[PDB]
Amino acid sequence: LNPKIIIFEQENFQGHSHELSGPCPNLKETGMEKAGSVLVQAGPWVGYEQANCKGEQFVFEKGEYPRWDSWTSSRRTDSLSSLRPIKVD
Amino acid sequence: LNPKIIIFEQENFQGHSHELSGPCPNLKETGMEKAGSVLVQAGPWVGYEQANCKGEQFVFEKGEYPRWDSWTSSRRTDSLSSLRPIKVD
Repeated sequence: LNPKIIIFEQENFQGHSHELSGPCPNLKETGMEKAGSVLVQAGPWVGYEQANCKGEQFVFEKGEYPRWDSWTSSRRTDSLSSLRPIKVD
Repeated sequence: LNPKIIIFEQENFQGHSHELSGPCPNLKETGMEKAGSVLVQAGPWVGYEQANCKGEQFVFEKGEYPRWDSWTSSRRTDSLSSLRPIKVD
């Protein structure tokens, strides 16, 4: 329907924000320096460690993710370089 | 509404199968020795490397995943220990 996702550069939803409503192969194009926290208004979305949907995957469901360890439990990285709405059904 | 996913003991949908329609914290409880391939009838789902939905995530959407390199575009590991439907809306 209307997928809406917002990335804040610092944890706890602080700093500059970047909104998406569709796929983004390279988050750097939004000016995002780094992913600090995520707000999902409408999802679900799948984020990727690297650009163009590569590397570790992370699921973003409607709700809040105030810190990197809120969206990953693999303990690998807080890197988030690409995002896309997840195909429903 | 009605999630449905099937895990095959081997790739190309060969060998024993194990059907799920809801969260499963430990795939070995279905008798699955290994996740050779995956078939998603109604998704999306998210699989985890470790039990109890912990560790690296892998998104499975409606469609077919014939081999261990169809969901984890990296030969990091083949282990799949838990799965759950992804929350919609």
